[PDB]
Formats: sequence, C-alpha cells, structure tokens
Amino acid sequence: VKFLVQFGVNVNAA
Amino acid sequence: VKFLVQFGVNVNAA
Amino acid sequence: GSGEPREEAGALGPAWDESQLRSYSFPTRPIPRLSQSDPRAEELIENEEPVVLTDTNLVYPALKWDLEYLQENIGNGDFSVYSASTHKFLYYDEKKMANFQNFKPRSNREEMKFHEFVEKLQDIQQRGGEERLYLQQTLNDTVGRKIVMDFLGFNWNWINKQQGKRGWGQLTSNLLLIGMEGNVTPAHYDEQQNFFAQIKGYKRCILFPPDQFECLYPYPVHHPCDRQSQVDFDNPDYERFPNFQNVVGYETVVGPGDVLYIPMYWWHHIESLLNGGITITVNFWYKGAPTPKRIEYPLKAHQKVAIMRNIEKMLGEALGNPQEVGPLLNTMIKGRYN
Amino acid sequence: GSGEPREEAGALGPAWDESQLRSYSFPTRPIPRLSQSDPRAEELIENEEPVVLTDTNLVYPALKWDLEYLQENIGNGDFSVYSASTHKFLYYDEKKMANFQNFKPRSNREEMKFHEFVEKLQDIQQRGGEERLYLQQTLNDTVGRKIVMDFLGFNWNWINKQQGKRGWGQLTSNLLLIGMEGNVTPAHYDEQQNFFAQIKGYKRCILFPPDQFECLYPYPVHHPCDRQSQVDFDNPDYERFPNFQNVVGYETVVGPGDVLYIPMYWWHHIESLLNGGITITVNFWYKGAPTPKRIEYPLKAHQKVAIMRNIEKMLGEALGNPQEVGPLLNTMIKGRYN
Ligand SMILES: O=C(O)CNC(=O)C(=O)O
Ligand SMILES: O=C(O)CNC(=O)C(=O)O
Ligand SMILES: [Zn+2]
Ligand SMILES: [Zn+2]
Repeated sequence: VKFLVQFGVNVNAA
Repeated sequence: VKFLVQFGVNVNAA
Repeated sequence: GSGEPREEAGALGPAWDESQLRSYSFPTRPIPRLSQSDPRAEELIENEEPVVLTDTNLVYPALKWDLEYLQENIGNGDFSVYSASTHKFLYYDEKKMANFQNFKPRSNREEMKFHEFVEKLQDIQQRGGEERLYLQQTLNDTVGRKIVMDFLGFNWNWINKQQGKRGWGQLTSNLLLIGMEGNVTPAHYDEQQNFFAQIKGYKRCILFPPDQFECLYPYPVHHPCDRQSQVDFDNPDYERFPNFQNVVGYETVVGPGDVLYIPMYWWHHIESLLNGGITITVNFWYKGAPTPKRIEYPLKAHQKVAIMRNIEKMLGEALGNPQEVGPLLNTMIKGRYN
Repeated sequence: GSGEPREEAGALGPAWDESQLRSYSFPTRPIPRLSQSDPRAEELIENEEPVVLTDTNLVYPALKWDLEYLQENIGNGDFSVYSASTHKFLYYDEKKMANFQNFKPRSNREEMKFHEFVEKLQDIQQRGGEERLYLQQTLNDTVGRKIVMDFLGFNWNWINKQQGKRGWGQLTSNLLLIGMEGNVTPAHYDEQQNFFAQIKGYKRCILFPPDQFECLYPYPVHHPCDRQSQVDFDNPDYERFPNFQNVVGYETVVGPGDVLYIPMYWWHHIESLLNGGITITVNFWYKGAPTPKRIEYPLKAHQKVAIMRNIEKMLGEALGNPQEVGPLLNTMIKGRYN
C-alpha cells in the first residue's frame, strides 16, 4: 500500500 | 520481479 | 481425443465407451499413457507436462477400496460432502464469500460421518432422486488402522524420488474424492503439483496448458471461485468469452491403478463417466519447487499467471476494497493499452 | 472560462482579449484570483487546489527582464531550446526513446548560447518564417551577477513559509521558460508541486484535476511522452478517447507579477497568447510532502494515479520488456473485469 502510493519527482525537464 | 512471480499453495480444498 | 477405450485384462471387454463422455465444443488430443520406467515419462514430468503413468503402484493397497470397506475402516471423523442440483460441482472459497455478497453457490457443503454419506447415496438411489453428492476430504490421523496400513503401503519410494528429483516442496495433503457417476469438477487450475491416483471407476480428465489463460477466463482473484473458469463448458457464451473458441485440451480417461500428473497451474476439467458407477480418487499435492534465484527470460506462462494474480492481490490491498480492482484496471488500460 | 480580461493600471486598456485565445471543445470555469493575504488562498493551497496569487512579489526583481537584459546578464552557459513546425511543443523524455523506436518527436532540442537564441528569434521574425522556438532551461550557477542579484531578490520569505506550511520537500529547480506568441505546451501533469511565476506576456492556463485521468488518456508510463495526454486538443479523436467529451477545465490567464499554484498531479495546458509577444515564466518545483505513515481511506485521486504508475513500472521490470505491459494488462481484464 505505502509502496504503491509512492510518487516520483518527474517533470517536463531534465 | 522475484516478488511478482511468487506462487501460492491454493487448491480446491481447505 | 481421449483415445480408444482400453481393453480390460482376461477378455472383460472395453472398460468404457465414448457414449459415457460428455460432449463439448473444443477439440482435444490424448495425454500420453506411459510406464513409469519410460524415460519419456520422466522427460514430460521434468518439463511440467501431463502424463498418465500406468504402473506406479502408487496406491496399490487402495485398489480394494469400496464403500463397504471404507465405512468399516475409515474411522468416525467428519467428511466434507458437497451436494448439488446439477452435475457441475464448481468449487468456491468460503473465506472470500464476504467480498461478494451477490454470489450464491450452486452446491452446498455439509459435514457428516462416512456412514451418513453412504446412507444419503443409498437413499438417493432408492428413491431415484436427482440430487448429486461429491465427497472431498483430506486424509487425516482419524482414519482407522486398516486405512493407516493401506496408506503406509502406498509407493512412497517412487513418489518421494519424484519429489526429490523435481525439487518440489512438501506433500501438503492427500484429498480423498468419492463421486457419483456423471459428477463434474469444472475447469480450474491449482497452484500445487499434483499426482492424481485413480482407485475406482473411470474419470475423464481434460487439461489445458497455462498459456490458454486468455481462453478460460478465470474469475477475479478476490471472487470465491478464484482459479475456476467462468466459461460454462455446456453452454459457452462466446460474446463474453470469445477466445474460448480457440481452446484445445489434452484428454485422457484414467482408471484403477492409473496416475495422472497434473502439473501446477495447468487447467483441468474432471468428470466421472456417465453410468460408470461411483469413482474414487486420492491425489497427492506438493508445493512447487522454489523460484530460482536468477529468473530466466523468457518467462514461462505460469510465471505470467503468477504475476497477474499478484497484481490483483496488491491492488485489492492497496485500494482497501476488492470491488475497486476492476474499475482501476479498466481506467489504466482504456485508450492507453487497448 | 478565463474570465473578463483585466483592465491594466493607468487606463492602459484590456491587457488581452478573447480573440487571442485558442478554441477548444470543452467548457471551463475560472481559477480564483486572490491576494496572498486572503485566507481563502491559503485554504485552496492547503487542499491542493489551484489559485492565482496576484501580489506575492515572488519574482518582483525579474519583472524588468526582457531579451536584451537577459542576454546582457544571464551568462554564457548553454540553454535548451526546442524547435517545432507546429505550435504544439509536446514534451518527450529522451531516456525513454530506446523503448519505442517508432516514436518520432515533432519538436527538436538544441543547446545554444542565449545570444544564439535571440538571434534565431530575430532571424525567424525578419524572414517571416513559420518555425517556433521554446527556451526551457533550469537556472544554474552559470548565470551572471545581475541575475544572481535578481534571483536573491525573489520573495523567499513567502515561498519558504509555504514550503514549511505544506510540509513539502526541497525546491528541486527553477525552470526558465521563454516562448513565442502562440506556443502551446500540451496537457500533462507533473509529479512536483509548482508555483508558476509569470514575468512577461500572458499565458492561458487550463488545468484539470487528477480525477479526470480517465478523460485525458496519458501515454503509457514507459513511452517518451509519459505524463502527457494523448488527446490532440485541436482535433480530438472521440472514438479512441470517448471520455474526453466529459472533460471540464479550470482556466485563467496569468500576467506579469501573477503566480499560479499548480498542485502536483494536476493536469495543465499552457499557451502563450496569440499575437501577445514573447512570454517569460519562472517556475518553482518542490517535491511533495511525504506520504503519511497511516494511509487514510478514501484514497485521493492522485494516490490512485500513483498506484497505476507504479503497477505499470513493476510490470515493465518484471516482464523484462516495456512492450509486453499492454498485452498482459489486457489478458488480465478481458472477460474478467470488463
Ligand atoms: O477429481 C475431481 O473431481 C477434482 N480434483 C482436482 O481438481 C484435483 O485433484 O486437483
Ligand atoms: O509554461 C509552459 O509552457 C509549461 N510549463 C509547465 O508545464 C510547468 O511549469 O509545469
Ligand atoms: Zn484440481
Ligand atoms: Zn508542467
């Protein structure tokens, strides 16, 4: 659950 | 991967 | 696809004939019948493909079993007996029943002593009733001394070697199955390796490989009928289940003294022959060998089935409700992967 | 849905008019424009809903920025400049390009000095060419001293308080965006919290909440255009994307000195107004607050989006090939969850 709901930091840039 | 391919022991019985 | 009926020894005639087999919409080809000494048999069990072994003597002492002998000797424990209006005995997981309140099982389970089971059979037979019963009970230490002697007389030498040779886990249980002629266990797969030891009567076994997952449409993993096919083999709904038109089975009829290897994750449909009398089977369920440390690609079909099961299980836990798994999966694919 | 065009101070007329906005198929309603001192503004940022703050002074020292000033002072570092035939500047992840050989990007990236970028703009303008350029470069320590002074003069007091108040993670970067009139960044969502600080010119921002995932049809997570909508807003394909007929946006036009809070996972479409001249923006990207130890149900829409992303990522790794994720997902749902 906690593993699944984790979010990244990806944005439209390098 | 190893987590995902893991199998249980469920059969048509208790 | 079953093959020509075998001729019984001493000119006793065909053990069975095709008229005792139910009619279905798909083709089949025969499962090989081989000697346990045949290296081809060992090649099929190592590749996790089905084979009928004709001379294992695996349950030789049980071949004298009938209802009279069992009632006299099997003890006074409780036996799970399933009852149904129809010939189809679809398995359901009672723990999962809370998740789906709508599901109502066709068959009912009742606990009873072995002599009560024999009594119901007699009663049904005497009155010509249409009710059907299937006894399905794991062997346990409440059995009588004679049964213990018979059980000890099984060919543990041969099957322990098989277990060692394949790296399988422990024997988890032996299921005793006693059915009425015409009883059907609908298509499903089990997660454990199975040596299926026929004792009395004849059973037609139709198996499908794990790579036919997309043609058998199992229930959702949280549904009580997890691992069973949704397709009614007697009236297949090709609009809901279109790829059932592409299924091809592996077929055989096992008789007393035959042992069928049902590899783990292989679908199987099992029916006691029409007008063939009662059937008795004992199976041998083993945990599969541990997954290798280094996974090798390409993945096997049953590994992909395991992935799908695990995805369904994770989503059910993460969403907090098994009912929500379907909607999220559709949201994920529609217009994105379909 | 943007709202009535604001009247500029000193009777300078409307800052813009509706004829400078592109025409789309969906309705919108306005994003609220509030003072940073308005408790309603603090209530919207705490609930992770968008708001335009009119008086933060967040980038007050940069409001004097134009191409001449920047070229003189921004240093001699390299700037990423994107070029396109069309007004639509769809972002693509170059690392993911190996996975899909078929994808060919509409826009191209070129590294150049700031004076080269200004030169291309002049050249295109002089010859009346149709080529379009968008400069998108994170601010780094190669900038000139005057820019460093301007950057230090941002309202860190206010935005550091916001970061602390919301429990956000670190500021990860500031993206400098310089675009030509009519440039469009197509609908997409970012994973970080964003304070979007408008400096020069006007940008129309159309936002969609995370719960409209099923109407925006993002690319597969392994596709280079991960997080972008597949729907062509100028010619929507309702056969592939039927629920795009149900999308409703939140709209605003930001001008110099406006700051738009774009909450994480919120879709946004950003266009520099037709015939409005060049636009300059600096954003402020923050990692979201850590997931709470005790997850609370019901889950938020963006948590369900995170689950879907993570499922797609796990399957890609488990199957050993991103191309196989679509087929396995369909196998899992067809005739089982749809
Ligand atoms: O024999 C039957 O009717 C059913 N048996 C099984 O599914 C099994 O042994 O795995
Ligand atoms: O301004 C643009 O054209 C695009 N900007 C963004 O998507 C952003 O800041 O998150
Ligand atoms: Zn079974
Ligand atoms: Zn963005």
